[PDB]
Amino acid sequence: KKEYTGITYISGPLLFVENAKDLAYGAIVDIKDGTGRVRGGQVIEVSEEYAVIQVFEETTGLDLATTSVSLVEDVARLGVSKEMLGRRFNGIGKPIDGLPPITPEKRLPITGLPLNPVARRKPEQFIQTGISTIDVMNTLVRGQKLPIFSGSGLPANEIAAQIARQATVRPDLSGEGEKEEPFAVVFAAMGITQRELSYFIQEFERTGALSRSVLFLNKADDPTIERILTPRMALTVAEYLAFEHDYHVLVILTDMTNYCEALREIGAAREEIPGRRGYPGYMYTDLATIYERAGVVEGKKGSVTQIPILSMPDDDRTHPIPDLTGYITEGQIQLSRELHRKGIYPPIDPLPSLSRLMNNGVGKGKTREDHKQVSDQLYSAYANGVDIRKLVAIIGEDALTENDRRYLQFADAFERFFINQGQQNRSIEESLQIAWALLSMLPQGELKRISKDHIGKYYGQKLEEIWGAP
Amino acid sequence: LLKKEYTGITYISGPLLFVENAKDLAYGAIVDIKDGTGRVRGGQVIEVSEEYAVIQVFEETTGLDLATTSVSLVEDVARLGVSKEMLGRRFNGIGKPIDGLPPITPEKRLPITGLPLNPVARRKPEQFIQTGISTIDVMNTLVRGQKLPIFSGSGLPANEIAAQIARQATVRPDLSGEGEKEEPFAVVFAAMGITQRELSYFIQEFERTGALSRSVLFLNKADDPTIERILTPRMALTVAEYLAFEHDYHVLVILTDMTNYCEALREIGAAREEIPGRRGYPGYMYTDLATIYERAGVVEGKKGSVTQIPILSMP
Amino acid sequence: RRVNALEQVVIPGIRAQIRFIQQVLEQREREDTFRLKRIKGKIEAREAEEE
Amino acid sequence: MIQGVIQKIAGPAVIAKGMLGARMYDICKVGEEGLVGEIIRLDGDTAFVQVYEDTSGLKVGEPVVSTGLPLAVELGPGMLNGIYDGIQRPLERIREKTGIYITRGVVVHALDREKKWAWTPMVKPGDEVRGGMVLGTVPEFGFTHKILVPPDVRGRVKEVKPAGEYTVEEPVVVLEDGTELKMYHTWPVRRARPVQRKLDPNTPFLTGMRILDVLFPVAMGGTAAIPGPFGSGKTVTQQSLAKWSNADVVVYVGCGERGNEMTDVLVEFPELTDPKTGGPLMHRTVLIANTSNMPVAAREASIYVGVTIAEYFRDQGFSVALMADSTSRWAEALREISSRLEEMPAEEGYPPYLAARLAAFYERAGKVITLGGEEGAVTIVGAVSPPGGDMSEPVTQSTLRIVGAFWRLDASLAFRRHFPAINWNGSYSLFTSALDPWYRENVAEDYPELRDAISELLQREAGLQEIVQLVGPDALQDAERLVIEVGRIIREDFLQQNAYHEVDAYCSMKKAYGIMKMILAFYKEAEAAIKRGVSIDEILQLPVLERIGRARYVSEEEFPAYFEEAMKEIQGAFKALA
Amino acid sequence: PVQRKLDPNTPFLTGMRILDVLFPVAMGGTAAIPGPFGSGKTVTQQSLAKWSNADVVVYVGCGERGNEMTDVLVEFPELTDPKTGGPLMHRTVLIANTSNMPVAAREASIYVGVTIAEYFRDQGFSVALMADSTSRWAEALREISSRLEEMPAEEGYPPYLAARLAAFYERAGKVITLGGEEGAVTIVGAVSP
Amino acid sequence: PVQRKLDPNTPFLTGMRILDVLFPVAMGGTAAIPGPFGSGKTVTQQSLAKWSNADVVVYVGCGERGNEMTDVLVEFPELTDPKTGGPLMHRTVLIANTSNMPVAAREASIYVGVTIAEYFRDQGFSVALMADSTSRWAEALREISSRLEEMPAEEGYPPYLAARLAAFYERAGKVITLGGEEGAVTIVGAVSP
Ligand SMILES: Nc1ncnc2c1ncn2[C@@H]1O[C@H](COP(=O)(O)OP(=O)(O)OP(=O)(O)O)[C@@H](O)[C@H]1O
Ligand SMILES: Nc1ncnc2c1ncn2[C@@H]1O[C@H](COP(=O)(O)OP(=O)(O)OP(=O)(O)O)[C@@H](O)[C@H]1O
Ligand SMILES: Nc1ncnc2c1ncn2[C@@H]1O[C@H](COP(=O)(O)OP(=O)(O)O)[C@@H](O)[C@H]1O
Ligand SMILES: [Mg+2]
Ligand SMILES: [Mg+2]
Ligand SMILES: [Mg+2]
Repeated sequence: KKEYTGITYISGPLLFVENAKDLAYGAIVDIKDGTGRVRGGQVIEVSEEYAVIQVFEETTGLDLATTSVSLVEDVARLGVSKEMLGRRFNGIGKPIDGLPPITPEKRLPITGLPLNPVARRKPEQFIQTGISTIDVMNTLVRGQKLPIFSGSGLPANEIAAQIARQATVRPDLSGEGEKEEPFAVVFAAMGITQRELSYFIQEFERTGALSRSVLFLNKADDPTIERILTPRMALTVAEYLAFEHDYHVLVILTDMTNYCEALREIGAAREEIPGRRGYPGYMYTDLATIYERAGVVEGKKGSVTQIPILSMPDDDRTHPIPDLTGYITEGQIQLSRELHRKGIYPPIDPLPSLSRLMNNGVGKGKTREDHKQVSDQLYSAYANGVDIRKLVAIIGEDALTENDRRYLQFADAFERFFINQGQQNRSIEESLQIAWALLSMLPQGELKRISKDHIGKYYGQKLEEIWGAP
Repeated sequence: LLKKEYTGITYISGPLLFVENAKDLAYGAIVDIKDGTGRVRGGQVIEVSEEYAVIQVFEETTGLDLATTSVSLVEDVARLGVSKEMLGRRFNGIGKPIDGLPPITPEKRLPITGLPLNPVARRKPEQFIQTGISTIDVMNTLVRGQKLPIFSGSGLPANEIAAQIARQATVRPDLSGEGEKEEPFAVVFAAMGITQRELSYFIQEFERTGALSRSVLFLNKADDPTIERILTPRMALTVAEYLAFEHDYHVLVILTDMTNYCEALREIGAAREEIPGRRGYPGYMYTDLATIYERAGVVEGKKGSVTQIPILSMP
Repeated sequence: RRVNALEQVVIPGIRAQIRFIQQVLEQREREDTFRLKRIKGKIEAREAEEE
Repeated sequence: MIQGVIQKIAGPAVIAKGMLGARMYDICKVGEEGLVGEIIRLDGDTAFVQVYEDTSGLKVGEPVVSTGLPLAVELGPGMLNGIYDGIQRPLERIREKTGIYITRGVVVHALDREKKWAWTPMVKPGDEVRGGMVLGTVPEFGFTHKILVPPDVRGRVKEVKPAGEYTVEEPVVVLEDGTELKMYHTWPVRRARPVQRKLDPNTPFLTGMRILDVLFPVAMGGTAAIPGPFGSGKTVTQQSLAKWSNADVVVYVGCGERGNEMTDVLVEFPELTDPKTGGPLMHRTVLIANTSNMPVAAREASIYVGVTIAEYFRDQGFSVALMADSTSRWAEALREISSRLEEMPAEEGYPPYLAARLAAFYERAGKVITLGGEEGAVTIVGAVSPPGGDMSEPVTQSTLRIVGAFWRLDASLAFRRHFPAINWNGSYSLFTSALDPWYRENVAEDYPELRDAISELLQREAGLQEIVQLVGPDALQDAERLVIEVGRIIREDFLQQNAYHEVDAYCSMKKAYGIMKMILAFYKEAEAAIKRGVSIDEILQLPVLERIGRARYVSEEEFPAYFEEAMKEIQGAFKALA
Repeated sequence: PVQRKLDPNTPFLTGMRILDVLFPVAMGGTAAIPGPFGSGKTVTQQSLAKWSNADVVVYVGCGERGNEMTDVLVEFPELTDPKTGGPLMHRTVLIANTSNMPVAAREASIYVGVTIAEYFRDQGFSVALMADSTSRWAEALREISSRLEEMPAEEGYPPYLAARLAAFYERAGKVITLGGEEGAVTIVGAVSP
Repeated sequence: PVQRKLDPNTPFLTGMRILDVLFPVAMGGTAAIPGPFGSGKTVTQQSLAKWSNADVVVYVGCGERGNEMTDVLVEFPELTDPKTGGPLMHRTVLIANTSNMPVAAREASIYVGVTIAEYFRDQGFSVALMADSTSRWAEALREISSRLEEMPAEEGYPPYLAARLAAFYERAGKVITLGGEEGAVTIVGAVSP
């Protein structure tokens, strides 16, 4: 209604408007010029004589004579509803599928309120992602923040799409059988290109997985403030669904490096002094307000699980973005360039990968009871094999003992069969059966980490039973 | 004596505060700051101009305001009261006794910065000091008037070596042929950045043998304000120079840790806000260290001497 | 002999080179922070102070 | 107090005008909602405040009201069995009125204002009192909480309330000058509480871990640091110290923890029991919890609140153990705060005054004579997490300069599942000589000789590592093979300890002394049998080796009979040989 | 403006074995070739302009040597088009802004070249766009930003540098034109760190 | 001022085998001797003062120890001039500014020493000028530029540091004086990195 015409300075992404002491901090405004085109803006500084507004998109058509500014909303809010399942959004809530806009049941602030530490409870249930190297050895637990570390040319988008397409819960293995649990996936993409957008749309729409998913998609040429606001909308939707309708949700953030670079650009544009290596000094706090919104709450049936994805700038783990992420999250999953160049997909290397909350979600009463010892034995045997392989290159294959040859064959068969699963969908029972078939190559009694009952019950199955469909 | 107070405080931020009408405050003067609650702090004028004078605070600025705060002048040049009765006493590196004894009555008041020695007035060092250590006394013997540091490490026992050198140091006139008369020997022990356990160890070590009767101790702890760490070695050097060049004493000065002094200097230097040096240390650190080490030596036509043994741990 | 030479010679030299490079990069970062502070101080000196 | 209005908002920094008379580092209530902040710059009629919470939605012209006091903590009855944040807010009482979230601007009190306490006065009218003495007692769980006059208050007693049920707000003692003394008082967290005299520590801080209290002990009142890489075992060791220490009061501080890791301790602790009296464990502990998403000001001031509470409990004659988990994440909060102030960072990005703050935190510990004439002690154990596992980090080097113990953790032992993964070569302790008189009056007269023999046996094995790297252990001579096998026996039977076992989680002094005696007796008998001349293969076959191996898992009150049987069993097995 | 984007499914043949086999580039994709001086960026880009299967080639010399432009102006009219048979210069458009030319015109040349390439895309052609160096564009942006008294990014560049580079590279792709035809633009950029 | 400058063709005999044989210096040349602490710069410079064939020796103690100055003050009158037979101090001019003296006077000492050395050159003598440390002059310039709130170039030094060093070292050489005689000045400066 009220329009301010006291524009006095336009330069780059900033403009000053005088006699605007009635605007609240952080408000959203609309900028209108003489041609009728309307742009969006946000207030970043309020003073007694002028206010500073950061403008989305370019400022080509603006002039100091005809420009006017009007107020939209004091706080950036999103209208959420259960009908948002099966829809796509552009990162600020505008649909991009051509369907009519949704009617909101409630309007919520995109900024988050911290959870009370005395209100949370310990995670105790696992999620079957369909990948053996994650389900068996790096188990994902409902309420965990388990990031994925990737490189430059590694296929992280394919892994993200496969996980979002194959994720499910298994109530038939938990307790007595339990009851049906609703499941949803919230997908957020930041700074993606047109090729990745088309790939994500084609992957989601070709198998009916869109009917249980919400998409927030942000392009690379979009304004950076929308990239900043992209994950918060997704986390607001996830929190609403989980803690108001008992949904078990899964949140995937496609590229946090783009978010960090956008944060750096915004901080530089607002005239602030950077900290370590040119990044803002409050990046640890800003990243913590995103990761720590996941978990499970005592007295509620829903849960929020986060799988952040970030790319190391130069395959360096001492970079600030991977270093601060490990200070907050509960482990990591690392992709391998050596496995990728050998034709192995997915190229997950289990030697540096680690899941902290694995022990709570596995054992008796929730998945099979021999999980932990099998995973430990597999890890130890692979660790032996990767050293015997490089000893072979110097001393030759005939200079070793027979058990070193067995370990080398185990390592080769492991890389060929367990990790290299392709586009299959493996249950936890199938993965455990393949793991036990791989452990039959090793002699009986050489498995120190496994008790005798499980060895008696499970050892002896041939590997060639997978030859029907390896 | 009359006192003058300035109430024109206009700006407080960090360690600095601005006083408006302080035209008569000389550069480098020492002031004291009194707040509404009556607590008194200390400061020094680092810049005085026509519009305002800049005073940095020795400690934190908690509780200061722009109404009840007043600034008064103590002295133009920082001075210390010295006496011959200070042998056998312990101080906190600023001049306050910590042994519980009544305070000393000064005979003279000397500036702690001192003055540079005339190179013509100097003479060459020519006599040695017996330290009781074979590797030192034979191969790298200490000479009266020399400055010979000890490069140590994190896990190495530098404190025990310092205590042993302080206990066993003596001057032997029987090997010189100038008569076996007594040449007075004193030890000045300055310790900064020293924890409570090391303080107890040093006090017990000095008290057990009886070497405290010929020594003056300046002890600065880690929790003390960082300005006392800066001012600790200058007071000890002032006392040593006074004793040596006014009472014919052969003094020995031991500085326990120069690394803590450099850390305190780096902490203080952020107030001036200049371009830093090699590893964040101030670019004037060479001059600041030279103003300390170059106060030792011997003077032509005088009997006394000053000897320094700095100790530092290489990072 | 090869094991002893590798464990006593090459690794400390590489480590010292790494330390030197890290110190140089840290000094450059400190200098650019100082430059940014000075240019911000010059920015506030004109718009917020002049008539 | 001074009231002003908002002039400019630029994020977390708000400029308030009309605030003449306000003091530096005071607490202000910003806006209509009542967000808290600190005054960091005074300039003319305006003041610069820094709001802790989110400033979105604020408008220019809203009132600003100062409190006139710096950051302080309410010290009095009702702090035990309580959960607090970094700025002393009860999280349980917040949840009862708000829900599962923490809304901005919520107002609560650190001490409950509606609970009645039993009052028993000790002073009488006409007495002369000074700071630090005792005015009365209050029963709190298993302790008798003493009511102390504040340290800066002195005067003459005018009127004393009689015995009865009073809240903390009732003035129990009113002095002659009009000053009213209540059950509680406030103390700034950045000012050390004064005492009379500091003393040398002479009693060991029993931990329950064998290697910690045997090889590298810490006296009661000293300081220790435990650095290590990821997965080394810092958190498990810290909570084991929380569970099994012999301290009267335990204060646990967590700065910048993860949500699920904080939830683990917040859940497991109410289910545990006190080893001394058998009651609930939470009846003796005070918990300070800060995950990564409360603001950086509460995370930075978390360790000073905890050390202030520990100093308050020290002044009543107790012995308090303070554990700070992951001070490296407190250094990150300090670095962020310094970055928001543009303070020209030192090497590795940290502010130049980091060492000063670390010294100020660690130098508040020690055994002292309180102002009330009683003896108290505070022991501080701090955990450090280096970024890449290297100990050249400025935080680690700053912590190494002042602590009296160093429990370094190694990643090599963690890979081989050797727990606790404490590198005994790289560790040290400066308290052995001080506690040497205490060991020979409470454990055994020859305990230091046994400890030195064990250390010498461990040192002899380390000098033989270059031999076993070339040739196999079997190729060694029998004399060297004996020390190799006894070193393996020591490593797998004395240093190894399981924190999750029913009985191996706690080990006393006498049990470890008996284990060392058995090991040394076996070594002497094996050396004698080698001197007569037998094959080493027959010695390693002896079934008495099983008895030493299972000596870890025998319970506490069955150990003397087991030790008595094993002491003669070793001799009986060794005489029945060539 | 366009009508609809398309998925990339046809390779862009360059004539170099390693680029065509090991690291292929699609007809609507984008590629980057960074390296130090004397490593062969200009030779590779000129070979791409000579031997590719694109209908129209647009070469943008943002802040580089004029001898290379003279080389292109002289040698190209004597060469043969691979798919037409006429002179090679009849399918090539050159935009030249050398290093001794004014600095502020470096930004405009890139936009002019990409606009011409988009115009030739709307007629149903396949257009190959070569940028000689975007580092010169970044250096020009840094030079202009000094006169505005701004607070810059990491290495003195303006904070809006990443937005311009993103907006430049998003103009490529295989589209369906407003006239119903099908065209594509492929961009090969060179970086001089 | 001078009339002409000539090519140096006679050696400056330092009396040290390694300097005189392997790496000689001429009668109008310049030399630099860098090294860490405790390497032998001061001993080499004092040996050059004692044993060289120069007629007049000018020694500048820019920011060094005072004991090294008292050594020259005491021991030199006892020694003998190698080429005249008189006392060694009768041909030596000493300029001293120790490390605890004011910093701003370090530059003035260097300029005074070089001006005196040029004055003795115009009378036909051969002069050897020795600067104890040129790093302290750079430190003084750094401090003065820091007081002037100037913009440092590298490690806090002013950008005009090389100009001052070039102007100082260019005053040496063998010349034909305005009176018609021949004179020469040699400069041997020490650097403490
Ligand atoms: N494919 C090739 N075959 C043969 N010679 C080549 C090839 N590529 C490069 N060269 C040689 O290497 C030289 C590299 O010069 P060129 O102009 O390609 O450098 P540039 O990498 O573009 O450098 P600048 O960044 O300085 O512009 C060429 O002049 C040529 O001599
Ligand atoms: N030619 C030499 N013959 C004998 N001893 C020498 C010689 N050169 C140096 N030394 C020894 O080495 C020491 C080096 O001292 P000197 O004053 O020359 O060092 P410097 O390089 O000037 O160091 P600084 O930078 O610390 O002043 C001498 O005091 C002397 O003991
Ligand atoms: N004394 C012990 N007994 C058994 N397991 C241990 C012991 N100490 C550590 N561990 C194992 O090592 C792991 C260490 O992780 P944790 O201590 O939580 O974090 P960090 O070691 O990185 O600080 C734990 O998961 C635990 O299972
Ligand atoms: Mg931990
Ligand atoms: Mg080129
Ligand atoms: Mg020298």
